[PDB]
Amino acid sequence: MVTAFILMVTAAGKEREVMEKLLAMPEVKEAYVVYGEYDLIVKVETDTLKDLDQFITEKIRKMPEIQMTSTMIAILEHHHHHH
Amino acid sequence: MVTAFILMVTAAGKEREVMEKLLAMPEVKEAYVVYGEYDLIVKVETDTLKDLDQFITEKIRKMPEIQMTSTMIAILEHHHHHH
Ligand SMILES: [K+]
Ligand SMILES: [K+]
Repeated sequence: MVTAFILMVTAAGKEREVMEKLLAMPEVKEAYVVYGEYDLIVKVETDTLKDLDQFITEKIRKMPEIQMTSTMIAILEHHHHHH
Repeated sequence: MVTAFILMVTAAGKEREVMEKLLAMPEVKEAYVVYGEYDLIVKVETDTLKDLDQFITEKIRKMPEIQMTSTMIAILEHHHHHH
């Protein structure tokens, strides 16, 4: 599984809008509007790296309200070499 | 209760050592080794902001392996209207 924590800057006044639009997506497990250097921190989980890159490409990158991002990934695979 | 995510830059090779020392702390609820702008992400809950401030500037300094932190205070999250 791949977990991504994405820090985001949004357009002014669109923080909650972005938070809820993201939470309506199945891949988004948690989301927080925050006070700090960024406006939100969002937790995403996908089965594969391919799934995460597709999620970012079709969802995140096509939401004009999201203006800046910083992505962090944790890959948790207990059998990465089991093929 | 205050909820926050502390993003950390750590010296290389000390992530898990620090992660385990962090997870053992009562304030620390979740910790993840990650790849990206930061090396470690930790979710903390404290009674007050003053407590969070002391954790960030005093407790974290007990681990010099942690070189930089940026903290995001949650002001809205996924339990809004959903609790
Ligand atoms: K969701
Ligand atoms: K703990």
